[PDB]
Amino acid sequence: ERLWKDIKRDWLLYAMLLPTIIWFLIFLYKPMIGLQMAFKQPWIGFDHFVTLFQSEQFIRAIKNTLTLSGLSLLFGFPMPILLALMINEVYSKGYRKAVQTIVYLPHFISIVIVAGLVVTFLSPSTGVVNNMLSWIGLDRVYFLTQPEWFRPIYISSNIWKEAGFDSIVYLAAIMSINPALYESAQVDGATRWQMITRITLPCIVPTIAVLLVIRLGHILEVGFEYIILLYQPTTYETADVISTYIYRLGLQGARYDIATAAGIFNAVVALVIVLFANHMSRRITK
Amino acid sequence: TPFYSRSDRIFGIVNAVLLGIFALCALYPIIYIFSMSISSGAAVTQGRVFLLPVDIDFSAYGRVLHDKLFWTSYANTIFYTVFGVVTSLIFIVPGAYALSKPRIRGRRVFGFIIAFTMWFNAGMIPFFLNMRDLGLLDNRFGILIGFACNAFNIILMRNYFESISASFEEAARMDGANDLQILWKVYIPLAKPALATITLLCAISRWNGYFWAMVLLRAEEKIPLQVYLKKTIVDLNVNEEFAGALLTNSYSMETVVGAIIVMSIIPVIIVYPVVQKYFTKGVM
Amino acid sequence: MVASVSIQNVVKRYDKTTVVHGVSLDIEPGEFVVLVGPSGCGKSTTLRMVAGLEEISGGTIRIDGRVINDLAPKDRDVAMVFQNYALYPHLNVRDNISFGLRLKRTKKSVIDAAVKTAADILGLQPLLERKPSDLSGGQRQRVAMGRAIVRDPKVFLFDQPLSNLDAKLRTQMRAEIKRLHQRLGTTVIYVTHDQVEAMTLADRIVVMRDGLIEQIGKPMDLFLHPANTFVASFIGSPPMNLMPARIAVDSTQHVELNGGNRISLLPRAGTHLAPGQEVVFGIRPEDVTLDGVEGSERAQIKATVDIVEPLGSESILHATVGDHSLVVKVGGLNEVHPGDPVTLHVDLTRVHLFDAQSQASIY
Amino acid sequence: MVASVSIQNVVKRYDKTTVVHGVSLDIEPGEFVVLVGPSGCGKSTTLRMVAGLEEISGGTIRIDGRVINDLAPKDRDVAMVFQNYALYPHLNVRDNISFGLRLKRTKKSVIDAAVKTAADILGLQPLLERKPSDLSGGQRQRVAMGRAIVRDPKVFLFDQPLSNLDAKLRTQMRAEIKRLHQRLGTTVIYVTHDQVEAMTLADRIVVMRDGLIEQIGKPMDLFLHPANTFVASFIGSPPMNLMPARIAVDSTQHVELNGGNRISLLPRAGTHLAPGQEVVFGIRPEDVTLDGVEGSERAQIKATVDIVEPLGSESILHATVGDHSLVVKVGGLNEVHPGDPVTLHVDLTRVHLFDAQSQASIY
Repeated sequence: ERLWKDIKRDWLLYAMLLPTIIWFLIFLYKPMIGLQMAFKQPWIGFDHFVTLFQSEQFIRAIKNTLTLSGLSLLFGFPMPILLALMINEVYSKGYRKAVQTIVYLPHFISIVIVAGLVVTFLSPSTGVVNNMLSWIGLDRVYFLTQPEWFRPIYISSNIWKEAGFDSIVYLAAIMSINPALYESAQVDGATRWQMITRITLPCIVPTIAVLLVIRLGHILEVGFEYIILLYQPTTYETADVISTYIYRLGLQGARYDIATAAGIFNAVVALVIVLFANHMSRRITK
Repeated sequence: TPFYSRSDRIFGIVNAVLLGIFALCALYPIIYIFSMSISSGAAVTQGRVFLLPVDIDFSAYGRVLHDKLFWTSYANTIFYTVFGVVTSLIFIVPGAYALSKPRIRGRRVFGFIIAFTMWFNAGMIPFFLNMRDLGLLDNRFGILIGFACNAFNIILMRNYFESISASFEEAARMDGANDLQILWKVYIPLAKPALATITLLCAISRWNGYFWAMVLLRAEEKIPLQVYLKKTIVDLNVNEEFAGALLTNSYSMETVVGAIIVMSIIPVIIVYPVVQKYFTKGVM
Repeated sequence: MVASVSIQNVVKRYDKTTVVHGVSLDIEPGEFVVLVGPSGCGKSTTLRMVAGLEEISGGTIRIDGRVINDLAPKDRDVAMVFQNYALYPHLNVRDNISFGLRLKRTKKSVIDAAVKTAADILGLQPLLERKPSDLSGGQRQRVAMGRAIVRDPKVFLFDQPLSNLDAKLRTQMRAEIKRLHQRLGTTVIYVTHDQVEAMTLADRIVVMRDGLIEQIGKPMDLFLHPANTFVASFIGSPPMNLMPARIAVDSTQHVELNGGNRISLLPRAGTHLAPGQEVVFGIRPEDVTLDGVEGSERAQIKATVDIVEPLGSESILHATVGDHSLVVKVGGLNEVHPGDPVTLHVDLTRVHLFDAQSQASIY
Repeated sequence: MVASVSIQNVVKRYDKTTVVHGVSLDIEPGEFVVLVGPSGCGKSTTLRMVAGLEEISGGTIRIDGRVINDLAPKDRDVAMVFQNYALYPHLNVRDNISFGLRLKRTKKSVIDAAVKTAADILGLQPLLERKPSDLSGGQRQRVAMGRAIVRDPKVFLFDQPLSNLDAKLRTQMRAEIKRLHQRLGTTVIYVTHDQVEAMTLADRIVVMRDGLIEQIGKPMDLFLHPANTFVASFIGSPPMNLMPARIAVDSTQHVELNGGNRISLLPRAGTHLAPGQEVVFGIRPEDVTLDGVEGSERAQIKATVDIVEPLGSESILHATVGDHSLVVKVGGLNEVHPGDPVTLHVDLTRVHLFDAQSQASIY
C-alpha cells in the first residue's frame, strides 16, 4: 500500500536504522528478558523479595540511598545554576574565560582519579589536609574510616568535579536571552540582583525543570562509582547504597536472583519517580 | 554593558572575587599533585609542599615509566577510545539520520524503543548476564560493541539533522542523489557541530570509563588504565617489590601516586582545549 | 525544452487535512505563470507536487504528453530554485552548478559549454572558483539559478526565490528574471507571497486563498476586474478602498455610504443591482483625487482628514468618512493640515461594487 | 514632557574603532526626527548613547539643561522601543506595561491609572490579561510601545521598531505612529534602515552613512535638493537615475551623456560650472516621460527599451542609453514592445548634477 511504496524509496535510509535497532535489542532489551531472574535456579521467586525486604544491612542502604539523594539534590544540583549566574555577571572577558577553564576542567578528571585525590589528601600523618590542620592546631582526623565524614567528603568532591561542567548548560541558557529584556529593565533602573531574580531565573526555569527530571531519573544511583571505591568497613553503614548493595551481591557475592530482583525494586521506583517528576514539571512549568 | 549604579558595581566586584576564590579551590588540587609528584618522598611525608615542589629529585616518575602494566593499560584506553568512538559513530550517525526524516513508518515506534531505555533499564546484573552468554566477557570487541549506542547521543544527532532545512536533501534528489550519498556529501559536513559534541562525549566516556571495564575484563593485558589505576591509586596496597623499592629510591608511595595520576590526566588536559576550541564556532 | 504543463483536479491530502481542493490549471508553452496569495496556501504545495517532492493524492498532472504523477523528480524534466539557498556550502561555485551533471556523464558531456552559457547568463566570470561561504545572498541565489538552467529542463520551478532577499535586491533580481525569460523563454511557474512580483513578471496570474483557486488572468484583468473583495484587497500598490455601502432610492443611478454621502453610478450593462442591496464600495487611491482640478458636481464625496504621509513626489492621504476611513493617493507635495474637512473626487469609471453575502464582483 | 535634546560632537569609540565621528544634532521640543541610512552605521549607536545603554567616548549630549552623559538610563527621563520584542513572555500584558513602575511600586492605584490611558490609546484593553505567547508581532510591538508611553518620558526612542514586521503591517503601524505623535506630541528620535518610514514620519530627516552625518533637513529638502549622489540614490521610491555625463562646447547651456545625446540646461544662477567638467547626471523616474511631451523643444534624450514591468495603473520602464541604462516611471501600460527604440522626455527643472570627484550637488 502506502508502506511498501516508501520502504523502497527509503530503503537505504531504512537500512541505517536497523543496526541501531539491532544493537538496542541485543544489549539493552535482550537483557530485559533476564529480568525473570526473580526466580533463582525452577521458578520462584517473589520470596527472596520478602527476604530482600528483611535485612538489617539492606534496609539501611535504601535508608542511605534516599538520604544521599536528598543532599545531592540540596547541595549538588543548585550549585551549577549558582555557578552559571556567578559566571554570567563577570566582566573583563578573558578573566571569565580563565575561571571557566579552571572550573570546567575537573569534569575531565576520572572518577577513580578523584577518589585517589581524596584518599591521598585525607590520609592521616601524610595527607596535606590533615597537615594543614596540624598547622593551626586542629590535630588530625582519619577521614575515610569515620562514617560521620563520608557524605560531606563525597558531595564536596562531586561539586568540585562536576558542578562546573554542569554549569555550562545553565550558562548557555541565560546567554540565549535577548538583551532587550535586560536593557529595557536597566532603563527602568533594575539592579543586578533584581534582574537575576525577576528575569534571568524566570527565563531559565524551563531549562532547570527539564534538567531536574533527568537528575531525578538517576537519583537512586547517585555516587555509585565513588562509594564502591572508597567505602571502608567502618563506613559501611552510612556509605552503602542500593546500587552498591546490588553490586556487592550481584557480582562480588555472586548472588544474581535476589540482586536482579533488588534491581527491579530500584528500577521501578526510578521509573516511578521520573513519572511523578515529568508530570509535575510539564504541568506546572510549561 | 554600561556600568553605573553602586548596587551593581559592588555586587559585580564581590562576584568576581567569590568566583575567583571558588576558581582557586578548583585549580588547587591540580597544581598540588603536580608539585607533589615532582617533590621528594621525605619532603611530602611530613610537613612540606602545600603548594610548590620542595626537594624535587624527580624520582617518582622513573618508577611509572618502567611500569609495563601502566603503559599496557594506557594503550588499552587509546584503543578503546579510538575504536569505541568509531563503533559508536557508525551505529549512531546514520541511525539518527534515518530517525530524523519523518517519512519513516517506524519513526513513532522506533523512537520509543530507543528513548524508552533512558528512563527504564534492565538493571545491573541482567546486563552482565547477557554479556556472559553472548561470549563477550574478557573480550575487547565485547567492550567496544558492548557500549556504543546511547539514547541521548541518538536523539541529539537526529535533532541536529531535523534542524537542517530539508532543501539540501530535496535539491540532491532533484539532481538524482539518493540517501546515503546525501548523508556523506552534504548532511554530514553540515552536521560537524553535532558530530563534535558526540565524538567528544563518547571519547571521554571511553577514556574515563571504569566500572563495566573492570567487571567484564579478566586478562590484565586488556585492562584500560583507570581499572589498573584503581588498584594502585585508591586501594593502595602494593607488592613487597615496591616496598623494597621504596627504601632504595627515596621517592614515596604518595609521590609515585602523584606522578601516576599526572601522567594519567595529561592527555585529558590535552583534549580539553580541543574540546573548548570546538564548541563556539557559531554552531547550531 | 519549450513545453506545456497541464494540471487537472490536483489534490493533496495530509492526514485528513485536504490541503489543496482540486485546483486545475493549464499552462501554455513558454508562458510565465505566477502563483500568489497569503501564507498557509497550497501555492508551494502545488509547485512541490509538480517537482515531485510531494505525492499526488488525487487528480492528474502532465508535462506535454508525459504523465508525471508516478514519475521521479529526476525524470520529470524539471528544475527547481528553492527559497533558502539550495547550494552546498562546501563545494565551489563551479562544482555547485555542475553538480547534477557530474553524477553521471563526464568526458563527452564536456560540461564546459553548458557552464559557459550559465556563467555568461548571470555574469559569474570572476565567481567560478568561489565558495558560497564568501558570497552575497543575491549572488548565492544567482548561482542557484545557474544550477537550474544548466539542467536545461522543460519547466522552471520557483518557490519564493527573492523572499529572503532584501528589498533593494528584490527589485534587481525581479528585473533580471523577467529579462532572463525574454532571453531563454522556457516555460516557468512562479510562487510568491508578494503581490508586486506577481504583477510584474507574470504573463498570467493565478491567485490562491486557503487551498482553493481564486482567479486566473492577465495582470491587468485582476487589477481592473477583481473576482471578489479579496482579489480586490490583495493586488495594487496600496489596498483598494473597501468600505460598506447601500442603494436605497434608486438602483443603477445612485449609491450611498455611511458618510451621509451619495455617489452617482455609471449605467454599466449586465449590472442587475437590487434597490436597497447590502454592498461594499471599492475604489483605488489613485482613482481618488482632492477637491477636483477638473470635474465635477455629482462625482464626489465629503470627508475630514485623519493624516497625510509624504512619500515621494506623491503623498499618501488618510481621510475619514463615516465610521470608516478611506485612503487616497494624491499627486504632489502640498499642504493637507490634518483635522480640517476636505472634498475628494472619485473617478466614476473605476468604481467597484461587491455584494456583502456573495463577496463577488457585482459591478 | 515636551523637551529639547541637544547632541554636541558625540563620538563613540570601541577598541580603536571610532564608530561615530562626532555627529552633532540639535532637536526642537515636540519634534519628530528620523535617523536613516544603510547598515553598519551609528544610527542605533547614537540612539543607544542617548538612552545610556552605551558610553559616550567624547563630546556631550543633554536633555533640556540636564547633561545626561554620566547619568543613568533610569534618571535620563527617556523610554526606548527596541527592535526585537522587549516584552517578557512570562508576564501578562497588563504586567508587562506596568513593569517599570512596579519596580518601586509605591501604589497599585498610581500604576492602575496609567495603564488605563495607554491601553485606550492603542486599543490594548481587551488584550490586558493576555500573554506575549499568544499575541501578534504587531500586537507585541503595540504593547511594547505601551510600556514606553506609560513611563511618560521627555524623549521617545525608537530602534528599527517595524523592521521585523511584515510589509502589510509596516504601512499600518507607520500611520499609527504619525497619528500617535499628533495625539501626544512628545519629542521623539526615530531610527530606520528604510527610506520610506523616514520620509513619512519625520519633521526633519538626518541621514548617516558609515558613522558620519550626511545631511539634515525637511523631507522635501532632501528629496528636492540632495547634498550628494548618495543622498540622491537613497531617498525616493525608485532610485534616481545616476549616470555619468559631461559639458563640452558650452557650460550653462548644454549637457551631453554617453548615449550620443545632449541635453539643454536651465540657467540656475550661482551654479558657475566649468566646460568639460566630469559629472554625473541625475534624474528621477517620475521626472521622465515618454514622447507624449509633444515634439521636444529642448532636444531630449534618445533611448532603446530594455524591459517594461507593469505594476499598478503605473508601469516601470527600463530603457537603455549608452553603456548605461536609466529607469523611468510611466503612467500607463501601452505598447512598449521591448527591443525597439523609444524617445524619453526629461523634465528640465528637476535635473540634478554632481561632480565626479567632489561627489556633491553642483547644479
